[PDB]
Amino acid sequence: MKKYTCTVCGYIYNPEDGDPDNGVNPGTDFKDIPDDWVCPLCGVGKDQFEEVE
Repeated sequence: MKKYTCTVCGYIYNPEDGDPDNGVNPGTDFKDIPDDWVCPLCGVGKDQFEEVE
């Protein structure tokens, strides 16, 4: 699974770690994160994230 980066602040979503404190379990692909989730550091929405190739 690919990492995604917040293009506003630089936070990296790593699917191996998830974001469990906000209900995103380890192993969750970015696309499957509920679409009301926001960056845990700066608070912007999923639409400001981009796939890390």
